[PDB]
Amino acid sequence: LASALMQAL
Ligand SMILES: *C(=O)c1ccc(-c2ccc(C(=O)OCC)cn2)nc1
Ligand SMILES: *NNC(=O)c1ccc(-c2ccc(C(N)=O)cn2)nc1
Ligand SMILES: Cc1ccc(C)cc1
Ligand SMILES: Cc1cccc(C)c1
Ligand SMILES: Cc1cccc(C)c1
Ligand SMILES: Cc1ccccc1C
Repeated sequence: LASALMQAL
């Protein structure tokens, strides 16, 4: 999950 969001950065 964290990665799914952090892809933005
Ligand atoms: C959420 O974006 C998220 C959570 C966890 C993972 C993930 C990817 C790969 C592994 C892995 O290779 O585990 C080997 C023990 C674990 N967790 N991706 C995305
Ligand atoms: N928000 N994330 C990024 O902007 C981002 C772009 C690209 C990468 C990355 C990481 C690792 C590799 C590699 N070939 O091992 C390539 N590109 N990380 C973050
Ligand atoms: C965990 C996280 C991912 C993306 C942004 C833009 C901020 C925090
Ligand atoms: C969406 C996404 C983020 C990070 C890494 C992978 C393979 C996919
Ligand atoms: C998918 C991803 C982007 C930026 C930083 C991290 C740790 C993960
Ligand atoms: C599985 C994974 C997730 C996020 C960043 C790098 C890697 C190897």
